[PDB]
Amino acid sequence: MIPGKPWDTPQLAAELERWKLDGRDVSLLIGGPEGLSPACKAAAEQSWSLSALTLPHPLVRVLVAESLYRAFSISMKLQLVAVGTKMPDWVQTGFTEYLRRFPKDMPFELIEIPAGKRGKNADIKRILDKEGEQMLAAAGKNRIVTLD
Amino acid sequence: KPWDTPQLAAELERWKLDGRDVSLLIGGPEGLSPACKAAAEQSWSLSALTLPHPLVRVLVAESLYRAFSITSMKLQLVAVGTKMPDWVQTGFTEYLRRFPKDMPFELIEIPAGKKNADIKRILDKEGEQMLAAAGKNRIVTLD
Repeated sequence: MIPGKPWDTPQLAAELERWKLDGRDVSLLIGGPEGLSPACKAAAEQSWSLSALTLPHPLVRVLVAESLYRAFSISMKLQLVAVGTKMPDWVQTGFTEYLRRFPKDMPFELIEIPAGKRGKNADIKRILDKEGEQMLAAAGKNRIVTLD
Repeated sequence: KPWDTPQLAAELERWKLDGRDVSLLIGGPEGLSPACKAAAEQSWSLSALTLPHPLVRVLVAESLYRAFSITSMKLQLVAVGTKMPDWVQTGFTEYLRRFPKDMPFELIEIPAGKKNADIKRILDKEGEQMLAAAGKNRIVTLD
């Protein structure tokens, strides 16, 4: 039972090197939502913990938008105002089309705010302040609800 | 305060009653600015949001591809093919079921089990197919 995140590049890249040199073939098993069968877990040479694989921040606004779509699915308008951290292409293309498929009578809109540069010794506090200025501008006089 | 379906469902009807339009604000990874937090009439926590299970095998495949990229052993990713969310790119399900052979590892998708009466659980049947695929390989599990 390996602690932490053994799939993370500093650990996995070194472990793959060892697996290649060992020469034996490797199977990495992932079950469904109910998990792996006891026989699979008993056969394992290494056991990694699924719970440590957390939700990437760019998907937060995706899950929230879906939550609101579902809630509207079962005059006031709602805006999701979110910082647009870059998500993977295999999500972004699908998410743009997902939003386009919403019914026209759904009073929901996603507004994405440009994410500030987070590079070499960037001042996070001022980056956050500038994102917040743009978020509050988009919200105008609406009721403000924060999710964090 | 926790973001979830029952609390969101109740709050949405409440929001209509005072009539004002509503903006839900999500910051960057480091959080919201002080001015955003000060302006909030209501605050929700996203702590209990988790990665959708079908994306687990996708993120693991990404990790494997990237680790191979910076380094006669064959590695197989043997994963139950849980249905993709509605917002993943069209054709991605098919891509994961027909993973390209020029990738540095193989992706074997176990069909997500589902009428017939028996005493085998769905995960018992999946587990039989997984151990068949794995054979005499070294086994790593993620669960």
